[PDB]
Amino acid sequence: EIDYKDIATLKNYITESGKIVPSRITGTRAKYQRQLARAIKRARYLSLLPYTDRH
Amino acid sequence: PVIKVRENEPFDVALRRFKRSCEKAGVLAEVRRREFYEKPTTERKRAKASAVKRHA
Amino acid sequence: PRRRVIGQRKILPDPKFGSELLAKFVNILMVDGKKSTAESIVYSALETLAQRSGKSELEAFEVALENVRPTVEVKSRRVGGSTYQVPVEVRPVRRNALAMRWIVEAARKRGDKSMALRLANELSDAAENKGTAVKKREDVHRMAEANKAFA
Amino acid sequence: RKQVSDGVAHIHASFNNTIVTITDRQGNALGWATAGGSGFRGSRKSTPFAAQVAAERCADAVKEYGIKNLEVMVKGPGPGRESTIRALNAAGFRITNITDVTPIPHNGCRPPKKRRV
RNA sequence: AAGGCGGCCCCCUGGACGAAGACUGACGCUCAGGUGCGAAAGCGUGGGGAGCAAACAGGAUUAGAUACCCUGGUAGUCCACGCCGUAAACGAUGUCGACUUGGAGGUUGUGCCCUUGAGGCGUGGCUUCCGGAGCUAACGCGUUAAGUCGACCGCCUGGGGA
Repeated sequence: EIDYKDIATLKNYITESGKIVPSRITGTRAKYQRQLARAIKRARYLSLLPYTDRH
Repeated sequence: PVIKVRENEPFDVALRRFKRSCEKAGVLAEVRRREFYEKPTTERKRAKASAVKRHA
Repeated sequence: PRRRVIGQRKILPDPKFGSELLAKFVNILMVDGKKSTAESIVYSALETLAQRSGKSELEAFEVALENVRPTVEVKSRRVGGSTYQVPVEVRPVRRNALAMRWIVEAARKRGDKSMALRLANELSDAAENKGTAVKKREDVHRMAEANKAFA
Repeated sequence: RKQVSDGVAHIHASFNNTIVTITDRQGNALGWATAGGSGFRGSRKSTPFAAQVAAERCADAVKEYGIKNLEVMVKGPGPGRESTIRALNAAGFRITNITDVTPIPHNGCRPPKKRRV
Protein backbone atom coordinates (compact mmCIF):
# COMPACT_ATOMS: atom_id res chain seq x y z
CA GLU A 1 0.00 0.00 0.00
CA ILE A 2 2.85 2.46 0.88
CA ASP A 3 3.92 4.27 -2.21
CA TYR A 4 6.51 6.82 -3.45
CA LYS A 5 3.84 8.88 -5.29
CA ASP A 6 1.88 9.48 -2.05
CA ILE A 7 3.93 12.47 -0.79
CA ALA A 8 1.15 13.48 1.63
CA THR A 9 1.80 10.41 3.81
CA LEU A 10 5.62 10.50 3.46
CA LYS A 11 5.67 13.98 5.05
CA ASN A 12 4.57 12.53 8.44
CA TYR A 13 7.74 10.43 8.41
CA ILE A 14 10.35 13.09 7.63
CA THR A 15 11.64 16.08 9.67
CA GLU A 16 11.70 19.82 9.12
CA SER A 17 15.11 19.13 7.52
CA GLY A 18 14.11 16.15 5.32
CA LYS A 19 15.72 13.35 7.34
CA ILE A 20 13.91 10.04 7.59
CA VAL A 21 12.41 9.50 11.06
CA PRO A 22 13.28 6.43 13.21
CA SER A 23 10.70 3.75 14.18
CA ARG A 24 11.70 4.19 17.83
CA ILE A 25 9.86 7.59 17.69
CA THR A 26 7.02 7.13 15.17
CA GLY A 27 5.93 3.77 16.63
CA THR A 28 5.91 2.08 13.22
CA ARG A 29 6.31 -1.67 12.47
CA ALA A 30 9.75 -2.49 11.09
CA LYS A 31 8.57 -4.27 7.95
CA TYR A 32 6.87 -1.01 6.90
CA GLN A 33 9.65 1.35 7.99
CA ARG A 34 11.74 -0.52 5.39
CA GLN A 35 9.10 0.19 2.74
CA LEU A 36 8.80 3.81 3.97
CA ALA A 37 12.48 4.57 3.73
CA ARG A 38 12.64 3.01 0.24
CA ALA A 39 9.62 5.10 -0.82
CA ILE A 40 11.29 8.24 0.51
CA LYS A 41 14.60 7.38 -1.16
CA ARG A 42 12.82 7.23 -4.56
CA ALA A 43 10.75 10.32 -3.90
CA ARG A 44 13.98 12.25 -3.42
CA TYR A 45 15.27 11.10 -6.84
CA LEU A 46 12.14 12.46 -8.53
CA SER A 47 12.41 15.75 -6.63
CA LEU A 48 9.01 15.29 -4.88
CA LEU A 49 10.62 15.24 -1.48
CA PRO A 50 13.93 17.06 -0.81
CA TYR A 51 17.22 15.68 0.48
CA THR A 52 17.85 18.69 2.79
CA ASP A 53 16.48 22.12 3.75
CA ARG A 54 18.96 24.37 1.90
CA HIS A 55 16.70 25.14 -1.12
CA PRO B 1 17.76 23.73 10.97
CA VAL B 2 16.37 26.96 9.45
CA ILE B 3 14.48 29.65 11.40
CA LYS B 4 13.08 33.18 11.02
CA VAL B 5 11.79 35.79 13.48
CA ARG B 6 8.12 36.57 12.74
CA GLU B 7 6.85 40.03 13.70
CA ASN B 8 6.22 41.17 17.31
CA GLU B 9 8.65 38.59 18.71
CA PRO B 10 11.70 39.12 20.97
CA PHE B 11 15.22 38.27 19.83
CA ASP B 12 15.70 35.93 22.79
CA VAL B 13 12.87 33.52 21.78
CA ALA B 14 14.30 33.14 18.24
CA LEU B 15 17.79 32.33 19.61
CA ARG B 16 16.23 29.74 21.93
CA ARG B 17 14.26 28.16 19.06
CA PHE B 18 17.49 28.06 17.00
CA LYS B 19 19.11 25.82 19.63
CA ARG B 20 16.10 23.53 20.24
CA SER B 21 15.88 23.18 16.42
CA CYS B 22 19.60 22.24 16.18
CA GLU B 23 19.73 19.72 19.09
CA LYS B 24 16.59 18.22 17.46
CA ALA B 25 18.57 17.77 14.17
CA GLY B 26 21.84 16.65 15.83
CA VAL B 27 24.15 18.82 13.73
CA LEU B 28 26.86 18.79 16.40
CA ALA B 29 26.54 15.04 17.14
CA GLU B 30 26.89 14.50 13.38
CA VAL B 31 30.15 16.63 13.38
CA ARG B 32 31.92 15.41 16.55
CA ARG B 33 31.38 11.99 14.93
CA ARG B 34 33.33 12.76 11.68
CA GLU B 35 36.27 14.58 13.30
CA PHE B 36 38.24 11.30 13.22
CA TYR B 37 38.08 8.04 11.30
CA GLU B 38 36.76 5.22 13.41
CA LYS B 39 37.71 1.77 12.15
CA PRO B 40 34.62 -0.39 11.73
CA THR B 41 35.88 -2.82 14.39
CA THR B 42 35.70 0.06 16.86
CA GLU B 43 32.26 1.17 15.66
CA ARG B 44 30.81 -2.32 16.24
CA LYS B 45 32.44 -2.59 19.68
CA ARG B 46 31.03 0.71 20.98
CA ALA B 47 27.58 -0.19 19.65
CA LYS B 48 27.69 -3.50 21.64
CA ALA B 49 28.98 -1.70 24.70
CA SER B 50 26.01 0.70 24.67
CA ALA B 51 23.41 -2.06 24.09
CA VAL B 52 24.73 -4.30 26.89
CA LYS B 53 24.90 -1.35 29.31
CA ARG B 54 21.37 -0.15 28.55
CA HIS B 55 20.13 -3.47 29.92
CA ALA B 56 19.68 -1.91 33.41
CA PRO C 1 38.25 23.71 56.24
CA ARG C 2 36.10 20.87 55.00
CA ARG C 3 33.24 20.29 57.46
CA ARG C 4 33.83 23.17 59.75
CA VAL C 5 31.67 26.09 58.56
CA ILE C 6 31.98 28.79 61.19
CA GLY C 7 31.02 32.23 62.57
CA GLN C 8 33.42 35.10 63.31
CA ARG C 9 34.61 37.28 66.17
CA LYS C 10 33.20 40.63 67.33
CA ILE C 11 36.01 43.19 67.30
CA LEU C 12 35.46 46.14 69.67
CA PRO C 13 34.73 49.51 68.05
CA ASP C 14 37.45 52.17 68.14
CA PRO C 15 37.33 54.19 71.41
CA LYS C 16 37.82 57.71 69.97
CA PHE C 17 35.43 57.60 66.97
CA GLY C 18 33.21 54.55 67.65
CA SER C 19 34.37 53.24 64.24
CA GLU C 20 34.32 49.44 63.83
CA LEU C 21 35.94 49.62 60.37
CA LEU C 22 38.93 51.61 61.74
CA ALA C 23 39.66 49.13 64.58
CA LYS C 24 40.36 46.57 61.83
CA PHE C 25 42.91 49.04 60.44
CA VAL C 26 44.93 49.23 63.74
CA ASN C 27 44.84 45.41 63.92
CA ILE C 28 46.17 45.15 60.38
CA LEU C 29 48.83 47.75 61.28
CA MET C 30 49.72 46.18 64.69
CA VAL C 31 52.91 44.16 65.12
CA ASP C 32 53.96 41.84 67.99
CA GLY C 33 50.68 42.43 69.89
CA LYS C 34 51.39 46.15 70.46
CA LYS C 35 47.94 47.64 69.84
CA SER C 36 48.81 50.63 72.00
CA THR C 37 51.45 51.86 69.54
CA ALA C 38 49.47 51.02 66.44
CA GLU C 39 46.74 53.34 67.80
CA SER C 40 49.33 56.09 68.42
CA ILE C 41 50.43 55.84 64.78
CA VAL C 42 46.89 55.72 63.32
CA TYR C 43 45.18 58.45 65.39
CA SER C 44 48.19 60.66 64.60
CA ALA C 45 48.18 60.14 60.83
CA LEU C 46 44.43 60.86 60.61
CA GLU C 47 45.07 64.29 62.21
CA THR C 48 47.82 64.92 59.65
CA LEU C 49 45.40 63.65 56.95
CA ALA C 50 42.06 65.28 57.83
CA GLN C 51 43.70 68.69 58.37
CA ARG C 52 45.29 68.66 54.86
CA SER C 53 42.27 67.40 52.83
CA GLY C 54 39.46 69.62 54.11
CA LYS C 55 38.25 67.92 57.26
CA SER C 56 36.05 64.95 58.29
CA GLU C 57 38.29 62.30 59.91
CA LEU C 58 36.15 59.18 59.37
CA GLU C 59 35.42 60.35 55.82
CA ALA C 60 39.03 61.21 54.79
CA PHE C 61 39.72 57.54 55.50
CA GLU C 62 36.60 56.38 53.65
CA VAL C 63 37.39 58.45 50.52
CA ALA C 64 40.98 57.12 50.38
CA LEU C 65 39.67 53.57 51.05
CA GLU C 66 36.83 53.69 48.49
CA ASN C 67 39.52 54.52 45.89
CA VAL C 68 41.71 51.41 46.58
CA ARG C 69 38.77 48.99 47.20
CA PRO C 70 38.83 46.31 44.47
CA THR C 71 35.80 44.82 42.69
CA VAL C 72 37.30 41.82 40.81
CA GLU C 73 40.43 39.74 41.30
CA VAL C 74 42.00 36.66 39.72
CA LYS C 75 41.80 33.09 41.16
CA SER C 76 44.33 30.71 39.58
CA ARG C 77 43.02 27.35 38.49
CA ARG C 78 44.65 24.35 36.70
CA VAL C 79 42.84 22.48 33.85
CA GLY C 80 45.57 20.05 32.82
CA GLY C 81 48.99 21.76 32.62
CA SER C 82 48.57 25.43 31.73
CA THR C 83 46.95 27.44 34.53
CA TYR C 84 43.88 29.68 34.07
CA GLN C 85 43.66 33.04 35.88
CA VAL C 86 39.87 33.32 36.38
CA PRO C 87 38.30 36.67 37.32
CA VAL C 88 35.94 36.38 40.31
CA GLU C 89 33.70 39.04 41.83
CA VAL C 90 34.98 39.84 45.29
CA ARG C 91 32.88 39.75 48.51
CA PRO C 92 31.66 42.90 50.41
CA VAL C 93 33.90 42.26 53.45
CA ARG C 94 37.06 41.16 51.62
CA ARG C 95 36.95 44.43 49.61
CA ASN C 96 37.97 46.38 52.73
CA ALA C 97 40.53 43.86 54.02
CA LEU C 98 42.50 43.91 50.74
CA ALA C 99 42.25 47.71 50.60
CA MET C 100 43.48 48.17 54.16
CA ARG C 101 46.25 45.59 53.72
CA TRP C 102 47.51 47.24 50.49
CA ILE C 103 47.51 50.74 52.05
CA VAL C 104 49.81 49.46 54.78
CA GLU C 105 52.20 47.41 52.59
CA ALA C 106 52.46 50.63 50.53
CA ALA C 107 53.06 52.76 53.67
CA ARG C 108 55.56 50.31 55.19
CA LYS C 109 57.53 50.55 51.85
CA ARG C 110 58.12 54.36 51.53
CA GLY C 111 61.13 56.39 52.81
CA ASP C 112 59.66 59.13 55.00
CA LYS C 113 60.72 59.45 58.68
CA SER C 114 57.93 58.24 61.02
CA MET C 115 55.25 55.67 60.20
CA ALA C 116 52.61 58.34 60.89
CA LEU C 117 54.17 60.38 58.05
CA ARG C 118 54.35 57.38 55.70
CA LEU C 119 50.74 56.46 56.35
CA ALA C 120 49.44 60.03 56.03
CA ASN C 121 51.07 60.39 52.60
CA GLU C 122 49.66 57.06 51.34
CA LEU C 123 46.24 58.18 52.44
CA SER C 124 46.72 61.62 50.83
CA ASP C 125 47.74 60.08 47.49
CA ALA C 126 45.00 57.41 47.58
CA ALA C 127 42.30 60.12 47.72
CA GLU C 128 43.94 61.97 44.76
CA ASN C 129 44.41 58.70 43.15
CA LYS C 130 48.12 58.03 42.58
CA GLY C 131 50.80 56.15 44.61
CA THR C 132 51.41 52.48 45.13
CA ALA C 133 48.14 51.24 46.70
CA VAL C 134 46.13 52.27 43.58
CA LYS C 135 48.92 51.15 41.25
CA LYS C 136 48.14 47.82 42.98
CA ARG C 137 44.37 48.13 42.35
CA GLU C 138 45.01 49.07 38.70
CA ASP C 139 47.38 46.11 38.13
CA VAL C 140 44.69 43.81 39.57
CA HIS C 141 41.96 45.28 37.31
CA ARG C 142 44.30 44.61 34.36
CA MET C 143 44.54 40.91 35.23
CA ALA C 144 40.73 40.56 35.54
CA GLU C 145 40.05 42.25 32.17
CA ALA C 146 43.03 40.64 30.38
CA ASN C 147 41.62 37.23 31.44
CA LYS C 148 37.93 38.16 31.10
CA ALA C 149 37.82 35.38 28.49
CA PHE C 150 37.93 32.61 31.08
CA ALA C 151 34.92 33.23 33.38
CA ARG D 1 30.27 55.87 0.16
CA LYS D 2 27.28 53.47 -0.26
CA GLN D 3 23.96 52.19 1.04
CA VAL D 4 23.01 48.50 1.42
CA SER D 5 20.16 48.24 4.04
CA ASP D 6 20.01 44.39 4.19
CA GLY D 7 23.14 42.25 4.80
CA VAL D 8 24.20 38.73 5.84
CA ALA D 9 26.30 37.79 8.88
CA HIS D 10 28.38 34.73 8.07
CA ILE D 11 29.87 33.39 11.31
CA HIS D 12 32.44 30.58 10.77
CA ALA D 13 32.92 28.73 14.07
CA SER D 14 35.92 26.38 14.00
CA PHE D 15 37.36 24.96 17.24
CA ASN D 16 40.43 27.22 17.14
CA ASN D 17 38.86 30.50 15.92
CA THR D 18 35.77 32.38 14.78
CA ILE D 19 35.48 34.57 11.73
CA VAL D 20 32.44 36.80 11.43
CA THR D 21 32.02 38.22 7.90
CA ILE D 22 29.19 40.65 7.04
CA THR D 23 28.24 40.51 3.37
CA ASP D 24 25.46 41.90 1.16
CA ARG D 25 22.63 39.65 -0.05
CA GLN D 26 24.51 38.29 -3.16
CA GLY D 27 27.84 37.20 -1.63
CA ASN D 28 29.98 40.34 -1.83
CA ALA D 29 31.85 40.93 1.45
CA LEU D 30 31.78 44.29 3.21
CA GLY D 31 33.75 43.66 6.41
CA TRP D 32 35.14 40.89 8.62
CA ALA D 33 36.60 40.31 12.07
CA THR D 34 38.37 37.33 13.60
CA ALA D 35 39.09 36.34 17.18
CA GLY D 36 42.81 36.36 16.29
CA GLY D 37 42.42 39.93 15.00
CA SER D 38 40.91 41.13 18.29
CA GLY D 39 44.11 40.59 20.37
CA PHE D 40 43.75 36.92 21.32
CA ARG D 41 46.21 34.05 20.72
CA GLY D 42 46.11 30.35 21.52
CA SER D 43 43.85 29.35 24.42
CA ARG D 44 41.90 32.60 24.35
CA LYS D 45 41.41 32.66 20.55
CA SER D 46 38.92 29.77 21.00
CA THR D 47 36.74 31.07 23.82
CA PRO D 48 33.11 32.28 23.50
CA PHE D 49 34.19 35.71 24.77
CA ALA D 50 36.71 36.36 21.97
CA ALA D 51 33.99 35.38 19.55
CA GLN D 52 31.98 38.31 20.91
CA VAL D 53 34.60 40.98 20.28
CA ALA D 54 34.93 39.48 16.83
CA ALA D 55 31.30 40.33 16.20
CA GLU D 56 31.66 43.89 17.47
CA ARG D 57 34.94 44.51 15.68
CA CYS D 58 32.86 43.75 12.56
CA ALA D 59 29.58 45.57 13.33
CA ASP D 60 31.93 48.54 13.91
CA ALA D 61 33.44 48.10 10.40
CA VAL D 62 30.00 48.51 8.71
CA LYS D 63 28.81 51.85 10.00
CA GLU D 64 29.93 53.04 6.53
CA TYR D 65 27.43 50.90 4.60
CA GLY D 66 24.64 51.75 7.04
CA ILE D 67 23.06 48.33 7.46
CA LYS D 68 19.81 47.96 9.36
CA ASN D 69 18.78 44.29 9.10
CA LEU D 70 20.73 41.06 8.61
CA GLU D 71 20.37 37.28 8.34
CA VAL D 72 22.74 35.13 10.41
CA MET D 73 24.23 32.03 8.80
CA VAL D 74 26.24 29.85 11.20
CA LYS D 75 28.80 27.34 9.81
CA GLY D 76 30.48 25.08 12.28
CA PRO D 77 30.61 23.28 15.65
CA GLY D 78 32.62 25.42 17.93
CA PRO D 79 32.20 27.90 20.78
CA GLY D 80 30.78 31.17 19.54
CA ARG D 81 27.77 30.08 17.76
CA GLU D 82 25.50 31.12 20.63
CA SER D 83 27.61 34.08 21.85
CA THR D 84 28.19 35.68 18.47
CA ILE D 85 24.55 35.57 17.42
CA ARG D 86 23.79 37.66 20.50
CA ALA D 87 26.54 40.25 20.17
CA LEU D 88 25.27 41.23 16.70
CA ASN D 89 21.81 41.83 18.24
CA ALA D 90 23.01 43.92 21.21
CA ALA D 91 25.33 46.00 18.95
CA GLY D 92 22.20 47.27 17.25
CA PHE D 93 20.99 45.26 14.26
CA ARG D 94 17.66 43.56 13.65
CA ILE D 95 17.94 39.79 13.05
CA THR D 96 15.51 38.39 10.46
CA ASN D 97 16.86 34.83 10.15
CA ILE D 98 19.15 32.44 11.92
CA THR D 99 20.42 29.56 9.77
CA ASP D 100 22.68 26.55 10.31
CA VAL D 101 24.67 25.79 7.15
CA THR D 102 27.15 23.30 8.53
CA PRO D 103 28.50 20.79 5.95
CA ILE D 104 27.39 17.22 6.65
CA PRO D 105 28.69 14.68 4.11
CA HIS D 106 26.28 11.92 3.12
CA ASN D 107 29.15 9.57 3.95
CA GLY D 108 31.88 10.98 1.72
CA CYS D 109 35.54 11.54 2.55
CA ARG D 110 37.70 9.55 4.97
CA PRO D 111 38.72 11.72 7.90
CA PRO D 112 42.16 11.62 9.57
CA LYS D 113 43.46 9.14 12.24
CA LYS D 114 42.28 9.15 15.88
CA ARG D 115 44.73 11.09 18.03
CA ARG D 116 46.60 9.17 20.73
CA VAL D 117 46.97 11.60 23.59
C1' A E 1 29.03 -22.20 4.51
C1' A E 2 32.70 -19.13 6.07
C1' G E 3 35.43 -14.73 4.57
C1' G E 4 31.63 -11.14 4.34
C1' C E 5 27.33 -7.95 2.42
C1' G E 6 24.60 -0.93 3.32
C1' G E 7 22.09 5.40 -1.63
C1' C E 8 18.17 4.61 -5.68
C1' C E 9 16.96 1.90 -10.66
C1' C E 10 17.32 -2.13 -14.35
C1' C E 11 19.30 -7.02 -16.34
C1' C E 12 21.38 -12.19 -15.06
C1' U E 13 21.27 -15.44 -10.60
C1' G E 14 21.94 -18.60 -5.62
C1' G E 15 19.81 -20.10 -1.19
C1' A E 16 16.22 -20.05 3.13
C1' C E 17 11.38 -20.27 5.13
C1' G E 18 5.87 -21.08 5.35
C1' A E 19 0.74 -23.21 3.83
C1' A E 20 -2.23 -27.31 1.90
C1' G E 21 -1.78 -31.30 -1.19
C1' A E 22 0.52 -34.50 -4.69
C1' C E 23 4.96 -37.48 -6.06
C1' U E 24 9.78 -40.90 -5.37
C1' G E 25 10.49 -44.82 -1.65
C1' A E 26 16.09 -45.07 2.77
C1' C E 27 17.85 -42.34 -2.49
C1' G E 28 20.63 -41.24 4.25
C1' C E 29 24.87 -39.24 8.08
C1' U E 30 30.25 -38.47 8.27
C1' C E 31 34.69 -37.98 5.42
C1' A E 32 41.74 -39.51 5.40
C1' G E 33 43.77 -38.26 0.55
C1' G E 34 41.31 -34.70 -3.52
C1' U E 35 38.78 -30.24 -5.40
C1' G E 36 36.80 -25.42 -4.48
C1' C E 37 35.72 -20.77 -1.64
C1' G E 38 38.73 -17.70 1.62
C1' A E 39 39.47 -10.28 5.50
C1' A E 40 43.65 -7.09 5.53
C1' A E 41 48.35 -6.52 4.09
C1' G E 42 51.58 -7.93 -0.05
C1' C E 43 53.16 -9.33 -5.41
C1' G E 44 52.36 -9.09 -11.23
C1' U E 45 50.42 -6.47 -16.10
C1' G E 46 47.55 -2.17 -17.37
C1' G E 47 44.40 1.88 -15.96
C1' G E 48 43.01 5.62 -12.17
C1' G E 49 44.37 8.88 -8.05
C1' A E 50 39.77 13.28 -4.76
C1' G E 51 40.42 12.12 0.46
C1' C E 52 43.43 9.19 3.70
C1' A E 53 48.16 7.51 4.39
C1' A E 54 53.17 2.89 5.91
C1' A E 55 58.13 4.97 4.05
C1' C E 56 60.41 9.82 3.93
C1' A E 57 61.00 15.28 5.22
C1' G E 58 60.63 19.46 8.47
C1' G E 59 58.53 21.40 13.30
C1' A E 60 57.75 20.51 18.43
C1' U E 61 58.15 17.59 23.12
C1' U E 62 62.28 15.19 25.69
C1' A E 63 68.23 13.55 29.38
C1' G E 64 67.66 11.40 24.37
C1' A E 65 62.68 10.95 20.99
C1' U E 66 65.16 7.16 15.25
C1' A E 67 58.04 7.66 18.80
C1' C E 68 53.31 9.57 20.75
C1' C E 69 51.51 15.57 18.84
C1' C E 70 51.87 19.19 14.39
C1' U E 71 52.80 20.70 8.80
C1' G E 72 53.51 18.11 4.51
C1' G E 73 53.86 13.44 1.83
C1' U E 74 55.30 8.42 -1.76
C1' A E 75 53.76 3.13 -2.13
C1' G E 76 49.08 1.60 -0.84
C1' U E 77 43.93 2.34 -0.58
C1' C E 78 40.11 2.51 -6.23
C1' C E 79 39.02 -0.43 -11.31
C1' A E 80 40.25 -4.76 -14.76
C1' C E 81 42.57 -9.53 -15.14
C1' G E 82 46.08 -12.90 -12.53
C1' C E 83 48.69 -14.75 -7.94
C1' C E 84 49.39 -15.18 -2.60
C1' G E 85 46.16 -18.93 1.07
C1' U E 86 47.13 -16.26 5.95
C1' A E 87 44.31 -13.56 10.92
C1' A E 88 42.37 -13.16 18.45
C1' A E 89 39.79 -16.30 10.01
C1' C E 90 36.82 -16.28 17.76
C1' G E 91 31.04 -18.41 19.98
C1' A E 92 38.90 -19.08 21.35
C1' U E 93 32.82 -24.23 21.36
C1' G E 94 33.83 -29.95 14.25
C1' U E 95 29.44 -31.80 11.44
C1' C E 96 24.52 -34.79 11.82
C1' G E 97 20.50 -36.74 14.75
C1' A E 98 17.51 -37.79 19.17
C1' C E 99 15.65 -36.66 24.22
C1' U E 100 15.39 -33.23 28.94
C1' U E 101 11.56 -27.53 33.92
C1' G E 102 10.70 -21.95 32.85
C1' G E 103 10.42 -16.39 32.01
C1' A E 104 11.16 -11.84 29.16
C1' G E 105 11.91 -9.91 24.26
C1' G E 106 13.13 -9.15 18.85
C1' U E 107 12.43 -10.71 13.55
C1' U E 108 9.73 -13.36 9.59
C1' G E 109 5.73 -16.60 7.94
C1' U E 110 0.81 -18.80 8.63
C1' G E 111 -4.29 -20.64 10.51
C1' C E 112 -8.90 -19.96 13.62
C1' C E 113 -11.67 -14.80 16.07
C1' C E 114 -19.09 -9.17 17.78
C1' U E 115 -10.94 -8.77 11.93
C1' U E 116 -15.15 -4.54 15.58
C1' G E 117 -8.99 -1.13 17.70
C1' A E 118 -2.73 -0.48 16.74
C1' G E 119 -6.47 -6.34 19.04
C1' G E 120 -8.33 -12.23 21.28
C1' C E 121 -6.72 -17.81 20.51
C1' G E 122 -3.01 -20.97 18.29
C1' U E 123 1.23 -22.91 14.83
C1' G E 124 6.23 -22.94 11.92
C1' G E 125 11.45 -20.71 11.11
C1' C E 126 15.84 -17.54 12.66
C1' U E 127 17.62 -14.63 16.87
C1' U E 128 18.81 -11.49 22.05
C1' C E 129 18.89 -11.49 27.44
C1' C E 130 17.79 -13.86 32.28
C1' G E 131 17.86 -18.43 34.78
C1' G E 132 16.22 -24.27 36.82
C1' A E 133 17.86 -29.53 37.02
C1' G E 134 22.25 -31.25 35.59
C1' C E 135 27.19 -30.43 34.34
C1' U E 136 31.90 -27.96 35.33
C1' A E 137 38.47 -27.02 38.68
C1' A E 138 36.03 -22.91 38.99
C1' C E 139 34.40 -19.06 36.07
C1' G E 140 30.27 -20.27 33.89
C1' C E 141 26.98 -23.32 30.03
C1' G E 142 22.20 -23.86 30.59
C1' U E 143 16.32 -26.84 24.82
C1' U E 144 20.52 -22.16 19.90
C1' A E 145 24.03 -26.80 26.32
C1' A E 146 29.49 -26.76 28.23
C1' G E 147 22.93 -31.43 30.36
C1' U E 148 21.40 -37.18 28.73
C1' C E 149 22.88 -40.37 24.53
C1' G E 150 24.44 -42.18 19.48
C1' A E 151 27.42 -41.81 14.23
C1' C E 152 31.73 -40.15 11.71
C1' C E 153 35.91 -36.99 11.45
C1' G E 154 40.06 -33.50 13.25
C1' C E 155 43.48 -32.74 17.34
C1' C E 156 46.38 -32.97 22.58
C1' U E 157 50.11 -35.68 25.90
C1' G E 158 55.55 -30.78 30.94
C1' G E 159 58.04 -25.46 30.09
C1' G E 160 61.63 -23.49 26.97
C1' G E 161 64.31 -24.89 22.32
C1' A E 162 60.21 -24.21 18.13
